Amino acid sequence: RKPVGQHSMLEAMAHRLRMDARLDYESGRMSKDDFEKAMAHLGEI
Amino acid sequence: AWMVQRSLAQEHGIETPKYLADLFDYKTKRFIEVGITKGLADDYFWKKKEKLGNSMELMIFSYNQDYSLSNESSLDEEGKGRVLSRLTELQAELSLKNLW
Amino acid sequence: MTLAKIELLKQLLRDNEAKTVLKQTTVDQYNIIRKFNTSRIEKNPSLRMKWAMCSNFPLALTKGDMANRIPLEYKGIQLKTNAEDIGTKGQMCSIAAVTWWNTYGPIGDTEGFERVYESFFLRKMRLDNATWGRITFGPVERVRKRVLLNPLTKEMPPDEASNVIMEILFPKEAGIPRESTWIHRELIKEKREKLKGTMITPIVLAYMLERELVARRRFLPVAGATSAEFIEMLHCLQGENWRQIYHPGGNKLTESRSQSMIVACRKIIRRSIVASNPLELAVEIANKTVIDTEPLKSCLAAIDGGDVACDIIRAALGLKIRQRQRFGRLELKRISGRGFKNDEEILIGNGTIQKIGIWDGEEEFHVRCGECRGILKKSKMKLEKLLINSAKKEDMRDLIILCMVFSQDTRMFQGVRGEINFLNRAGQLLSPMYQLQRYFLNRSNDLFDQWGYEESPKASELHGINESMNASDYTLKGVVVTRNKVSITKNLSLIKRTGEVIMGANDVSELESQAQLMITYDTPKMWEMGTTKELVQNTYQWVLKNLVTLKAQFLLGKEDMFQWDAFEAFESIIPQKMAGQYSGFARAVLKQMRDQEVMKTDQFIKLLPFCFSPPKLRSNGEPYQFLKLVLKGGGENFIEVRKGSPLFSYNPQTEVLTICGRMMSLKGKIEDEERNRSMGNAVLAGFLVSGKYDPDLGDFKTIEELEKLKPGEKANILLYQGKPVKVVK
RNA sequence: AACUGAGAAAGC
RNA sequence: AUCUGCUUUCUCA
Ligand SMILES: *O[C@H]1[C@@H](O)[C@H](n2cnc3c(N)ncnc32)O[C@@H]1COP(=O)(O)OP(=O)(O)OP(=O)(O)OC[C@H]1O[C@@H](n2c[n+](C)c3c(=O)[nH]c(N)nc32)[C@H](O)[C@@H]1O
Ligand SMILES: [Mg+2]
Repeated sequence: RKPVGQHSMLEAMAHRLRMDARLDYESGRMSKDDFEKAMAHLGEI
Repeated sequence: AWMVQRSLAQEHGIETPKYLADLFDYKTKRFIEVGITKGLADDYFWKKKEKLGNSMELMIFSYNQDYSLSNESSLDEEGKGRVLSRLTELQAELSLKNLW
Repeated sequence: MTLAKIELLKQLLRDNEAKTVLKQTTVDQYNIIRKFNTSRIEKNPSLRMKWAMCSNFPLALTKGDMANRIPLEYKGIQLKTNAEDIGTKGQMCSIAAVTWWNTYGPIGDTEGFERVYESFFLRKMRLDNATWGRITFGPVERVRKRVLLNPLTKEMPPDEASNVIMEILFPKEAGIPRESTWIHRELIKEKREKLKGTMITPIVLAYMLERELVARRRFLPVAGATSAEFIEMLHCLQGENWRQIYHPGGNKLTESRSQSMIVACRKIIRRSIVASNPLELAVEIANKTVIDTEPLKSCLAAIDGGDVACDIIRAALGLKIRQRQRFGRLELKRISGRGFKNDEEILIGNGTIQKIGIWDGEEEFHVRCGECRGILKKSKMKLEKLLINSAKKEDMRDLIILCMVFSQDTRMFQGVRGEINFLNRAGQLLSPMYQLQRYFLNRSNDLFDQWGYEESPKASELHGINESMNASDYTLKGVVVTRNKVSITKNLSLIKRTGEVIMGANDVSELESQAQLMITYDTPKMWEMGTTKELVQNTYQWVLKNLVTLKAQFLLGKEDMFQWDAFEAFESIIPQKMAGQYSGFARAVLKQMRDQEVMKTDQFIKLLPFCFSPPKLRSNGEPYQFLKLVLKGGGENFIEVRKGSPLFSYNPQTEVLTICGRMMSLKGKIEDEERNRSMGNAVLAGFLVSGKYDPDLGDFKTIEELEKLKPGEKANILLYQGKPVKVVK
C-alpha cells in the first residue's frame, strides 16, 4: 500500500522506529542498554 | 498518529479505538482524550460519550474552571490546577486584547 | 531488529545526499523516488533473454551462504563468476548454476510453496477430481459476458480486500479502523493466527491473500456455463463449432444450481410450448436434463426456490410446486395473487425513461431477509401494505428497502437522485430492478425521504417504526411492525382443483440467460434447446441433408411435408404473434413455386422451416407479405425473403449456402436451369413474374401497397440492389 | 535516441 | 442481476 503523508520520510521513519523501540523495551524484546542506545541514536537523529 | 495508536493497541492487546485519540497511558494501558471547551464541561463530556461511550477515558477542561474527567482519577490535582490556570490566563489575555 | 534499523538510519543520515533525500522527500513522494531510474529499461525482453541465455553468467546471485554452496566450477563448467571483483561490483552465475542447485543443492522446505500457491493447488484439485463427458460437434453461439475467472469462497470488493490484507499482514501501519476491519474481524484474526508462523515475504503473502479474496472478472465468450469453476476450463469447454461436456471437481454453491435449474426449466418450457401436447414433451425433456452432474428432477426436489418455469416443471414431474421467488437478499413466497408482467416506460427520479418490467394486480408475499420476516401486499406499482416482524436493525432495514423496490412503488422510482447505470459499458441490458435495489441499499436516505411518513399505528399489537429502526411516533407510509395441491394442464398451465389457473407457460420469463452451471440434455434432440442461431443452423442443415426427400414429397405430396420435428423445434424461436403469418406467407410462396415451373431451391430451403405453424391469413383470405421474417433473439437474427441475411445467404455463382457463418454446398442438389430462373416468383405470396422494370406502373410498391393490390395488377418489385422486376397477382 | 490510449496476460 | 494498485510483453488505434 502506498504510504501517504505530507511529512518528511525521515520524520516518519524516526517516529516509527521510536515506537518500535518503545514497544520492544516494554515487551522485553530489547534490553535496557539496547533501548538506551536506540534512544540516543534517535535523539541524535 | 494512527501508526502509534495501532502499535500501542497491538502491544497492549486492546481493540483499536475507532477514532484518533490524544494521548496513550501506559500505566492505565488505555487512551486519554482532551476536549477543551468554554461552557459546561459535563455537557461536552456527555456529548463525547454519546459517540464514544466506553472506547477510552475522556478529560474535559473549560476556561471557566469547569472540568470533567473519566471515571478513574489518575492525575493529581496539581496538574489539573496548572492546566486550568493556563487556560484562564489565555482566556483573560484574549478578552483583554478583544480577541475572545 | 529495531536497534539495527536505527543504526542503519544513523549510518544513512551520515551521508549528506541521503540525509537531504530523507529530509526533503515527503511520505507521499516516496512513491516517486521508489521508481527513480536514471537509465531507461530495454524494450525487447524476448530478444534480451535469447541473447543472455547464450552467455556465461546472465543470472544474478544473492550474497550469502546459499550462494556460497554453489561451486565455482562443476566438472569444468564455471557455474558462477570469479570473486576477485567483490568491491562494489556484485556477483553473477550461469543457468548451469540453477541446474546444479536443482541437482545437488540443499533440500529445503516446501511448506511455503504449498501455503502461498494454495489457490493453484485447489485449481489442480478441481481439474483432477473432474469427469469429462462427450464432445459434440455443432454450432455454438457464445455470448461475451463479464465472468469470474477463478472460484472464490469469500469474494470482497477490491478496497475491502485491501483493508483486510493490511489488517492481516500489517496490523500496525493499517491506518483508520474501517467497517471492513470489523465485519471481517473473524477472518482477519483467523488468517493472522494461521500466518503467525510464517517467514514468507509480506508482499507475497499479500498477493496470496488478494488472489484468495479479490475477484478477477473478465469479458469472455461463454456458452451455457459461467461459473468460475467452468470459466477456468472455458478454453477446453467449447469453441465456435464444438462443445466439450465438463464436470468440475469440488463443491458447488446451491445458488449456481438454482440459477442453472431456472435456465433449464425456462429452455424446456420455451421448447415445449410450440410442441403438440406440450406437457408430454416437457416431461420427456426434464427427465433427461442434468444440471452440471445431477438430474433436473433431483435439483428441483432439493432446491427450495425457483421461478414459474421451475414450478411448472415440478408439477409436470410430480413434485410439489414451491411458489418462491428471489430478489437478491430478499426471499419471498407467494401467499396469493396474480399478475401479468408488462414493459412500461417508467420515468426515473433523475429524468430517465426505461422499459422496466412492471407487474399488475393484488399480490401478497410472505417475505424474509436475513433473520427478519414479514408480509407484503402490493398492487400495480404500489405497496399496499408491509407488516414486518421485529428483528435486527440492519436486517429490518434491508427487508424494508428490498420490499420497497420489489413493490415498484412510484415513490421508489421518484426517489432515485444520483448516478444509476441500467446499461453496462458493453451495451448489454442490466436488470433494472436489481440495479435499483443495489442503489437503494447504499443510498437509502432519499428513499425514506421521499416515501413519506404517517401516524404510527395505535392498535393493540401494531406499532410503527421510522428511519432509526425504532418504534417512533411516526411510521413509514404503508409500513407496520408486529410482534406476532396443484395440477398441470396439457398446455403447461398450473390449475388448482377449484379450476383457477395459478401459473402458466405464458407467465415464464422470456429472458434467455446463460446458465451458471453446464446444463446437459441426455436426449438425441438436445440441440432443440439451443439458442436462435444454433437452432436455425441445425434446422437448415437437417433440411439440406433431407433436401432430396423433402423436394420429392413437395412435388408429390401436398401437406404432409410441412410437419417435422426439426421444424417444430425451429418454431420455438419464431414469435407466436408472427408465427402464423410467416407460415401462411411461406406456404403460399412454396405452393406458388410448385404449381408453376419456378422452383428456386434456395428459396424453398429458406421458406420451408417457416411452413410449420398453422397459417394465419389476412381477413380477406390472402396471406400476409413480408420482406424479412424476424426470429426471436438479437437484432440480426432474421431471414431475408429476397436479400441475403446474417443467418441465411445464397450465392448462385458458386451455389453456396452460408447459414450462420457455415458454408454448405448445393452443388449436386440443383438444376442448371435454376440459375436462369427468376427470383421474382419466390418472393411474394401469390405473385408471379411478367416482365422487366416497367416505368408506366410507377415506383417500387411497398409491402402495405402490395398487399392491397387486386388480381392481375402489375407492380414494380426490387428483389435486391440493382435487380428490379415486374410482378402480377 | 521505444511516445499516447485501450484490451488481455504474467510478475511483484 | 457484476459491476462499482503499479511494471513489462503482444495486438489495436
Ligand atoms: O437470474 C435471473 C433469474 O433467473 C433469477 N431468479 C429469478 N428467480 C429466482 C429464484 N427464485 N431463485 C434464484 N434466482 C432467481 O434472477 C434473475 C432475474 O432475471 P429475469 O428472469 O429477467 O427476472 P424477471 O424477468 O422475472 O423479472 P425480475 O424483476 O428480475 O423478477 C425475477 C423474479 O422476481 C419476481 N418478481 C419481481 N417482482 C418485482 C415481482 C412482482 O412485483 N410481482 C411478482 N409476482 N413477482 C415479482 C419475478 O416474477 C421472478 O419471480
Ligand atoms: Mg483530536
